Amino acid sequence: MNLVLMGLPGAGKGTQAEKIVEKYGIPHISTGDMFRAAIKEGTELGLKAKSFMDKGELVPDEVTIGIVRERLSKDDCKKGFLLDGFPRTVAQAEALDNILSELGKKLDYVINIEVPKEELMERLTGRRICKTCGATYHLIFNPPKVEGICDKDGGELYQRADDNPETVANRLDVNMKQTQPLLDFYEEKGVLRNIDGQQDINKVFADIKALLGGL
Ligand SMILES: Nc1ncnc2c1ncn2[C@@H]1O[C@H](COP(=O)(O)OP(=O)(O)O)[C@@H](O)[C@H]1O
Ligand SMILES: Nc1ncnc2c1ncn2[C@@H]1O[C@H](COP(=O)(O)O)[C@@H](O)[C@H]1O
Ligand SMILES: [Zn+2]
Repeated sequence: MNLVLMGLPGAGKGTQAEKIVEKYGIPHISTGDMFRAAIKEGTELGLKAKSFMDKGELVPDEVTIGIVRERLSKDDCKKGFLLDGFPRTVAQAEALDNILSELGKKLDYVINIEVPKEELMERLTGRRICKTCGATYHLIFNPPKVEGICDKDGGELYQRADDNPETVANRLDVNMKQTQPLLDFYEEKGVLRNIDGQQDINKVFADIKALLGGL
C-alpha cells in the first residue's frame, strides 16, 4: 500500500495519516515531522531547514528529496508506506516517480484532501501538536482527553511556531502555488482521488477507507 496524502496546510493530512497507520500498519512518513525532528535534534540539515520553515517557505527540493529517499530505503517501507505532505512540488513528484522505479513500486493513490481556504485559518490557529510524537489535536474540533496532554503518550501539546496568522497566510500562498501543477501531474497518471475534507474527521476517514480496502 503505497500512498501520498496531499492537501493545503490544515486540510487534515496528519489527522488522517494517524488513522491510516493505526488501521493498516504502514509507516507514516511526514516531511514536516522529519524537519521538526531535525530542528529539535540540532542537525546541520535541521538548522538549514529552520530558516525556510520559520518563514512558511518550502525547504529546497534537494534537501527534501534527500531525506525522503533515505527514509524510503528502510525495511519498514517494503510492505508499503504513507507519504504525508510530500511531494509538494512537481519536481518532488518527478523525483518520487524515479525513486519508486528503483524500488520496483508504484503509487496506488494520491489522496488530495480538499478544504476551502477560508476554513484553514481556524483549523491552524486551534491546532496543537504533541512534543514527543507529533499527534495533532484541535482545541475546538478534536481536543485531547486531557487538556494539553497527548492521548497516545502523555506528551505536552504545543502551538507550532508556524501556526500563527502571518506565517499561515504565507504558507497558504506558497503551497497553493504548487497545487494545480501537482493535481495535473497525478490526474494524468490516473491515481488522484479527491476527498471532501470539510466533513467529520471520522467521515473523511470513512471515505479514505473506501479507497484503500482493495490494496
Ligand atoms: N475534518 C476535520 N474537521 C475539523 N478539524 C480538523 C479536521 N481534520 C483535521 N482537523 C484539525 O485541523 C487542524 C489541521 O489538521 P492536520 O491534520 O494537522 O492538517 P495537515 O497535516 O493537513 O496540515 C488540526 O488542529 C486538526 O485537529
Ligand atoms: N515536501 C516538502 N517540501 C519542502 N518543504 C517541506 C515539505 N514538507 C514539509 N516542508 C517544510 O516543513 C514545513 C511544515 O510542513 P507541514 O508539517 O506539512 O506543515 C513546511 O512549511 C515546509 O517549510
Ligand atoms: Zn504524543
